[PDB]
Amino acid sequence: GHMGRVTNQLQYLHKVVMKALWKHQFAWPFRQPVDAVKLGLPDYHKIIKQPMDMGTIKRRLENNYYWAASECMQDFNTMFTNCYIYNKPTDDIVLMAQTLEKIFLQKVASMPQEEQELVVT
Ligand SMILES: Cc1noc(C)c1-c1cc(C(N)=O)c2c(c1)c1ccc(C(=O)N3C[C@@H](C)O[C@@H](C)C3)cc1n2CC1CC1
Repeated sequence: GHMGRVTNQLQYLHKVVMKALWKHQFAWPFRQPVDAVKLGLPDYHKIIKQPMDMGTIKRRLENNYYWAASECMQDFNTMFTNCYIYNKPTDDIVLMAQTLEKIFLQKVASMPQEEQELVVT
């Protein structure tokens, strides 16, 4: 019971935002879902109810899964927040998320302000 589309903001999130974040030095733990068995975190899925990662976001952008840019921005917010709330403040993963979230926020500030659907053939 869901469908997506191509908007100017969603295209910006794919072509500008995801391009800057995907290739970053600190992106590698965020490129695929948190593997709690590999990491030895048996409480992860008890605490985190909505896991999210950049690989899922990228795939969703490529397959036009989102109806609006706000849904994609929520996925980014969830991914960063999951990381901060679950982990210890002294874990380096926290600083890696902080570095990427700062880039994310700056790019969102430069996004075209009004959401419009595009005709993409
Ligand atoms: C994100 C995130 N939020 O909370 C946590 C915890 C995470 C989060 C998520 C993942 C994941 N996606 O499963 C994850 C890590 C942290 C993580 C930390 C360290 C190492 C590690 O020790 N390495 C790998 C490095 C390439 O080389 C070293 C030599 C050894 C692997 C890790 N992975 C595995 C991923 C590479 C596939």
